[PDB]
Amino acid sequence: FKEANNFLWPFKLKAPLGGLKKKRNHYVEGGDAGNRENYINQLVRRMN
Amino acid sequence: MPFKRFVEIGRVALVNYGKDYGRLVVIVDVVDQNRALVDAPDMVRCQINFKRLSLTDIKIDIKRVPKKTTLIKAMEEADVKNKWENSSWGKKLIVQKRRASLNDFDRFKVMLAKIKRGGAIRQELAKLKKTAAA
Amino acid sequence: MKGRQGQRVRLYVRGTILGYKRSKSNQYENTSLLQIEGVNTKEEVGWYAGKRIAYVYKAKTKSNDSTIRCIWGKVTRPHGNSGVVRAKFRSNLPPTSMGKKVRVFMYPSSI
Amino acid sequence: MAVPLLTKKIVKKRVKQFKRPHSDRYIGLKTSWRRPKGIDSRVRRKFKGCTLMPNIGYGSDKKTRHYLPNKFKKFVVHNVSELELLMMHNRTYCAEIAHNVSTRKRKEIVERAAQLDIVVTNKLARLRSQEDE
Amino acid sequence: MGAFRFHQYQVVGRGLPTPTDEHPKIYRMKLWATNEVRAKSKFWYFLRKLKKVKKSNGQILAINEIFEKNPTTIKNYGIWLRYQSRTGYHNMYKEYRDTTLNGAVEQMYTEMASRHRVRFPCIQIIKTATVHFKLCKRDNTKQFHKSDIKFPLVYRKVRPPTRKLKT
Amino acid sequence: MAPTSKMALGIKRASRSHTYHRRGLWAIKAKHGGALPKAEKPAAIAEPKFYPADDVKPRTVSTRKPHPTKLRSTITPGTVLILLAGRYMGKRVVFLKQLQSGLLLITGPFKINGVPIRRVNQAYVIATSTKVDISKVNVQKFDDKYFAREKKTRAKKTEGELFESDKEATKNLPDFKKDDQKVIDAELIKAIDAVPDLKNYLGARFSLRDGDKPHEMTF
Amino acid sequence: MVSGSGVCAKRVVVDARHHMLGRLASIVAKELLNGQRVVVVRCEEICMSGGLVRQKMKYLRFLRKRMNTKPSHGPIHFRAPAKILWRTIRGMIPHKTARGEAALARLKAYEGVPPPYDRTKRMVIPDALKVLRLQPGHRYCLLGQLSKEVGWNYADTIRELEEKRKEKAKVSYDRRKQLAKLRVKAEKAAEEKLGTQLEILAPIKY
Amino acid sequence: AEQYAGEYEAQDKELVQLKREARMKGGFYVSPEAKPLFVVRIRGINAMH
RNA sequence: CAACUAGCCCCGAAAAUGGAUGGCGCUGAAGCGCGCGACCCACACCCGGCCAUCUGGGCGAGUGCCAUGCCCCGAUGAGUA
RNA sequence: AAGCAGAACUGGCGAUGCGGGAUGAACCGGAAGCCGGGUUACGGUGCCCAACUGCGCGCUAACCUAGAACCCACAAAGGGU
RNA sequence: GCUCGGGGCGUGGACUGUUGUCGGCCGCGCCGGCGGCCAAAGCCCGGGGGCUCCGCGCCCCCGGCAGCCGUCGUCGGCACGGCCGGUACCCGCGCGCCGAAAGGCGUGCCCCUCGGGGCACUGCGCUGCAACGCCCUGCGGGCUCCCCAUCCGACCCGUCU
Repeated sequence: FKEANNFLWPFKLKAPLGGLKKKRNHYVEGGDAGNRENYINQLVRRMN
Repeated sequence: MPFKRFVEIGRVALVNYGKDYGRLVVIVDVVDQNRALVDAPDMVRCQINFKRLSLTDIKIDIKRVPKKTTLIKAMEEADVKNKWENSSWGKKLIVQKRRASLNDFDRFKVMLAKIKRGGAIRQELAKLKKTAAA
Repeated sequence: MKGRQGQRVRLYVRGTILGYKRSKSNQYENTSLLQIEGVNTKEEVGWYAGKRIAYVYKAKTKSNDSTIRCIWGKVTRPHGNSGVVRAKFRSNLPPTSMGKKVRVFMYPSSI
Repeated sequence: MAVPLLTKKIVKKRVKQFKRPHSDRYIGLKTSWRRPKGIDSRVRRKFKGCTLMPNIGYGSDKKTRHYLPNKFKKFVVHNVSELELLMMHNRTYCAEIAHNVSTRKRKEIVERAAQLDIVVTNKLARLRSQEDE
Repeated sequence: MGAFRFHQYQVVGRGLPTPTDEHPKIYRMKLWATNEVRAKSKFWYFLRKLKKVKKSNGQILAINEIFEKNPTTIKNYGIWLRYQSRTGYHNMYKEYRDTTLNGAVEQMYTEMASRHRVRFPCIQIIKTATVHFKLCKRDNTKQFHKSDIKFPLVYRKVRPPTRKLKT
Repeated sequence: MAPTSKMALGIKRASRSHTYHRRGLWAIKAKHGGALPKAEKPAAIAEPKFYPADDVKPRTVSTRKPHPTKLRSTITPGTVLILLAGRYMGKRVVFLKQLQSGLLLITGPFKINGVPIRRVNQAYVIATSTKVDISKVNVQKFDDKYFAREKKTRAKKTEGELFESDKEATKNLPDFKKDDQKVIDAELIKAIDAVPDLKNYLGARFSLRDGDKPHEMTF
Repeated sequence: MVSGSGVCAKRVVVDARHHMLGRLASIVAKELLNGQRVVVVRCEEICMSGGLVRQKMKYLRFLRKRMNTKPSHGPIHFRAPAKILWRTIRGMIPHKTARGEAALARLKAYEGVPPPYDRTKRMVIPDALKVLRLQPGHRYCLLGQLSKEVGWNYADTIRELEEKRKEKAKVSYDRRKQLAKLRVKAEKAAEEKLGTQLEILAPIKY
Repeated sequence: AEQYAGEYEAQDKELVQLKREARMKGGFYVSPEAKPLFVVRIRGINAMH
C-alpha cells in the first residue's frame, strides 16, 4: 500500500481560504511551515 | 473618562459591545479598572476585558457571595425598574430595537398614521400662538 | 401614469461609487467598489448581492429621442468590513464617476 | 457549436493593436510591429502600459479564424469560374468582388452570385462602382 | 477565553528509550501553548536542555487541556518568570490577581512585551502555585481585591460611581 | 441535499416505476423499440444536427420547478406582495394565482389603484406577513393562454390580407380583458375593506429613506 | 458603533469647535473625494493635542524653510488658522490631479460663523480633543494661539470673532425657549383631541 | 480509531484530574501513533540551496 | 533609605540650495511594543473558456479532393546573446 | 575603512517585468500565454491609496533634533530623584 | 404531381441590445446535530476541611443534579448571488395513464415491521427553453481626435556597458 500510494502525480491544491500563517517562520513561532498533525487537516480543508 | 471604577458590588452595566448584544449585567466581583466579573440571572457568567463598556446610573443592592441563584433573588426584589430603563433611564438601546421591528406592513401602516394625527396637533397649537402675535 | 403610485421619486436606497478594485499600485476597472450609504457592516452588505444597479446620467446628445442614458450592472459579492461591495457592469462605468452617487435597487429581491 | 464561438470572438476582441514603440514621435518610424531587439527596451522587458507584445495566446478560436463577422469565410472572387467553387459552400463562404475587376464584369458576377444565394458584400462593391455613395 | 489566549497545557509523555528495566520518566514544566502545534516542541526542549533524552527518544503520550480552576473568580498565581534581555535570563517573581490560566498567560506576556521586550524565543515560567488572598505578599493588583474579600473595605471608596460624571 | 437524497441513494427509482408499469401490459417496448421509427432518405447534407424529440421533454419539466419553492420563499394564494421590479413596482398587490409560465397573476382593483391584471415575475417580490382572504374570488377565467400578447404578424384579423401600419408592437390591450377585470376586482374589494385602511395603503408606495437598511427592514 | 456623522444624502456642515485638527482634516478630506460639499465652520477654535512647545516648533522650523534661499515661486508658510487647515486638506487630497483640485474647491472655511446659518453645525463621531481626553492627557494648543505668533490674518480676526458670537448667542437662546414650549402643550393637546391610541404606541417607539 | 481512544479511556484514570495542579506524570498506559504524512509545498523554488 | 535591572522619553547629537516617517498630519495615535478578529491585495494560485507548442491517441476502403489534412488528449508557454 | 580589491558556497541581476520596500537593475514576494470569475503572497487598512478612525493591554508629553517598517539612507561611550 | 404569383388559414423566421430559467464552477451570510476532551463549569441538596481567627467572607475537595461551555473532529439543513455554458453520441432524458401544474400511479424481496425506507428487474431515438425592441422610419454600433477619469510613466530608440 506503498504501491497504493503510486499517485496521479500531483494533487493541485487550491490556495488556502483565510490565507496562510506567515511563511517566514516554522510551526512553533506561529508560522505555518513544518510538522503539525492537527492543523494540517484544517489547512487542507481550506484548500478544497 | 475611563468609565466607572471602584471597589464595590452591585453596579449595573449596559452593552457597548460584547457578545450577547442585548443583555444587562451586574458586577458581582471587582478586578481592576478594565476587567469585571459580570453575570445576569439566567445567563452565563464571564470575566471579561472591557476598556470599552460603560456602566449605567442605576445600582442594585447586592452583597458578597455570588452564586447564579443569588442574583435571581435580587432581580425579583427589584424587577420594576428594568421596564422603565429600556425606554429612558440610561439605556435607550432596548427601545431603539423596537423601532426596527415596526416596518412590517401592518406595523408601518399604523406608524405612518401616528405622525398624521400629530400633524393636526401642530396646526391647532400654532393658531393659538399666531393669534397672540397678530 | 401606469407604473406610478403615490409619492417616492427616490425609489432606491443610496450608494456611492468610490473607486475601482485596486492595489496601491494599480487598478482593475473590471470590478468596481461601491460604498453603499447607510451600510455600516460586512453582514449588512451581504444582502446586496444579486441586486441591480443603475448609473443614470444625462448627456448633451439625444439617442432614441432622449438625452438620458443609463448603464446597468449587478452586485457580485461584498468587499471589506465597512459595507463596501464588489460589482460588475455590462460595460464598465466611466471612471469620472469616482465620487458620484449610483443607485442600488431592491429590484430582484432574495427576501 | 459554431454560434457561441462566433460570439466569443466578436464580443471579447483582442483588437489590442500592436504599435511599434516611439512610433508616435518619429513619423518615419513605422506603425507596423517589429520586435524590440535590444535588452534596454521596456517593451522587451514586458512592462505593462508600454504596449503589450503580439503572442499566439492573443489568437482567436480556430473555427472563427479568417471569418467575416457574419460568420461567413471571406473569399475575394476574381471571375465567374471561381463562383462555381463558392456554390458548393453557399452559407459557409462569401463572395467579394476583386479590385482589379471593372464595372461591367462586376455585373455578371452579381447576377450569378444571386442564383447561388451568396448575396452579401458582392452586390455592395458593384453598386459603388456604378455610381452611388 | 474565546479564540484561545494561550491555554496552559497539561502535557503527558514518556521518555521512550531501550527495552531495559530502567527508563526515565517524563518531567514537565507547565507551558502555555496554542494547541498541539506550539506544545510539542517545548515539551522536547525542556527534557533535552535539562537532562538530555533526545527528541526521538522523547515520546508524547497525550496532550490534555485544562478546565476552569478558580471558578471564574480570583486566586493569586505565584509565578517565577524568566525573560531574556541583553545576555541570558533574568529573575522575576510576579504574584498577581487573575481570572484563570487563560488570562494568567496574558498578564505576564504583556509585562514581558512592554518592559523586557519579548517575543516567542523567551521561555515561559518555572512554577505556578496559587495562594490565599490575605496570605499573598508583594503589592499592587492583589491589594484592591484582598481588602474587599474580607470586607469592611468593600464599603470604602464607593464614591466614584455616579461621581465619574459629576454627581 | 435532503430533497435529492431519495434519487441519489436510489438512482432512478421514479424512472424504474414507469418501465415496470409499461411491462405490466406484458411484452412491449423491448421488441417495439428496435422496430419503431423513421430513417433513411436524407435532405441537404449529412444531417448531423439537432432537436425536436427526446430533448424537449426533460427541459420543460425542469423549467417548471423554480416557479414555486426555489424563487418563492413561501407564499400562499392571497398573500400581499410588494412588487420591487416591473412597471407597477412599489405597488402592494394581492396574489391571485401562479401560472404555468411561472409568472404571477395579481390584480389590484383597477379603480382604487392603477394595477391591471398583468403578469409579473416571482423573483422581484418581497413576501409580506399580511394575507387578504381570496376565498370566493373567481381567478379561474384568467389563465396562461389568456395572456398572449398579439404580435405584429399583419393586421389583428384572420390573416392572408394586405394590412396597414397601426399595430401595437410592444403592447396590446384586448377589449375583453378590460371587461373581465371589473368582475374579478369586485370580490377583492370586499376582502380589502374588511381590514381597515389597507385600501389606501396599497396605492401609497414603499421606498427606503436615507438611513434605512433593506436587510433590517425585512417584512 | 454606527457613524451618525459623515457622508449624508444632503446634510454636510462640520463643526470644528475643539475638534482634533488632523483627525477632522482626514475625515473631511475623504468626504470631499466622495463628492460631498463640506463647510467647516469655527476653524480657529480647533485644537492640536500636545504641549505648546512641540506644536509651535513644528510650524517654526517650516517658517525657517520658507524663509531663505530666495526666489519666491513656491516655498510658503500660512500665517492664518483657516489657511493652515486648508493646507492640511491639500496634503490629504492628491494635489496633482484635476479631480483632487475640484474636491479641494468644495471645501469652505468660515471663521466664527458664516452669514446666518441658523442650522447648528454638529460634532463628528468622536473626533474631538475634548472627550478622547480623560481631562488633561497633557496640554493642547489652539490654532488661534499658534497663528498669533506667525502674523496676520488672525490678528484682524480675533476682534471680529467675538462680535459674531455675542449676536448669534442671544437670538438662538430665545427661539429655543419658544420651541421647547410647543412640546410642553403638545402632550396635553394629544389628550385633548378626544384621546389617542396610535400615538401612545409612539413613546414605545422612542 | 474511536475504540483506540476508548481503550485508554477504560484503562487510564491517573492522567486527567490531579495533574493540572502539578507537574510531571505517573505511569499507566500509552497510545501509539502510526501515521503517514501529506506534504504540501508552502514556499517556492526561489532562493534555496 | 541605598545599590541595581531594562523600557520609552530627555541629554550627549553641530553643516552648508529650503525639506522631508514619501506627504498631510497624528498624543485613550494614524506613535511605539504586542495580542485577537475581520478585511484589503501580483501577469502568483484555482475553476472555466480560448491560442500555439509539445505529448499521447483517433479517423482514408474508394468514389470531395489540404490526410504535410481533420478530430479527440492533457500538460506546458517570461526570455537577451 | 570603502557602494573597496580578492576568494568560498548559493541565489539573483546580467536574461526580470509584475506586486511590495514612498522612490530604487540586484533586497522582499513570485519567474510572466490570452481572458472572465474566485482566492492569496509580499506589504497594508486615518486620508493620500484599494482597505477596520476595529477590538484588546501596556508604554510615551520630547524649547534644543518626539516618534514612525529588514536591506536603507547613519550613530556611540557616557549621563538623568 | 411540382413551381412562380395572387387568393384563403395556421405557425412565426431578419443583424444587434436587453430580461427570465436549467446545469457546471466558485464565493457569500445564517441555522441545526452528535461524539471527543474520566467530561465538567453550573445549581439545588448533603458532608468535611482549611484560610480569615474580628466574623462575615474567601478558598479547596468529595457524592447526588435542571443545566451549557471553549476548543478539536465530523455530519446535517437553509437563503442568495457572480461567472461560464446550455450541455450537439451513453451529461441529461422520453416513449401507457391521470394531473393546469409540479408531481405521482408495478411488483417481489428485506430492514423498519409505525411512518417509510433501501434493494432487484426492456430496448431504441435524441440534444438550448421563456420574453421584449427594431432591422425599413430610425438607430445600436465602429473608428479618430479631444476633454475629464485612471496608470507603468526609470527621457524616445538604438548602441556600448
